[PDB]
Amino acid sequence: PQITLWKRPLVTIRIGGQLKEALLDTGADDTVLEEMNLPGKWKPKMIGGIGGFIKVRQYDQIPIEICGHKAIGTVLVGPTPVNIIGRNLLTQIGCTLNF
Amino acid sequence: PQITLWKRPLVTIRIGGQLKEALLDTGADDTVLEEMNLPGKWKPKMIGGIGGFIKVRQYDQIPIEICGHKAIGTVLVGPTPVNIIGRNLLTQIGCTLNF
Ligand SMILES: CC(=O)N[C@@H](C)C(=O)N[C@@H](Cc1ccccc1)[C@H](O)CN(Cc1cccs1)S(=O)(=O)c1cc(F)c(F)cc1F
Repeated sequence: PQITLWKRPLVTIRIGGQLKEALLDTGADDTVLEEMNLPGKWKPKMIGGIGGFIKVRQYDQIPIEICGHKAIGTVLVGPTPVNIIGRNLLTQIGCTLNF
Repeated sequence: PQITLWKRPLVTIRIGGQLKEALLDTGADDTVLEEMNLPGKWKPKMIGGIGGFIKVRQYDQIPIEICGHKAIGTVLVGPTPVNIIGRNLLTQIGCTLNF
């Protein structure tokens, strides 16, 4: 689709079999989801935002369907204020900015 | 133009007399600029994201040019690590997400 920006670009995603709402976030390097359970191995990591740094759990090679488009990649889980889909997966689904 | 997301979507902006690089950020409701001593009235605000909150100064009806496209709106000035062009200005320059 073409998505305008008068409203937050929120979409439904499917991950670990569960539906969630997430924000398409071109200003995020990485995909960060609010606290949740995901299967398999993870590694501790840190990421920075506007307010400083947080600790996250890094899950690699995770399938997520974003607005009907398949991606498989890194998902960080931690204290983000909202679920965000970052550039690592936005690239996978062929998302660009246009004006 | 079309901007892919392999790298951060940094573009040149102009505000006041200054040229800066700024992120075209669909995850940002509002535009946040690195500390600069702009003229005119402002009001204090707190804005939050990953890591917590920072204190900013809200300036209204500030002209800004983004990739040669004229815009005018609210800018939040404070100790952000990156200049962020948020949806309040992205809509004005006709920016969409496409996939
Ligand atoms: C390094 C990185 O990619 N960090 C991501 C997770 C990130 O926090 N991205 C921010 C933009 C940013 C990038 C690098 C450094 C600092 C910030 C989001 O795209 C926009 N953010 C919003 C977020 C949504 C989900 C997590 S942070 S916000 O916190 O920066 C933000 C909050 C406001 F209240 C505001 F008015 C404007 C904003 F841009």
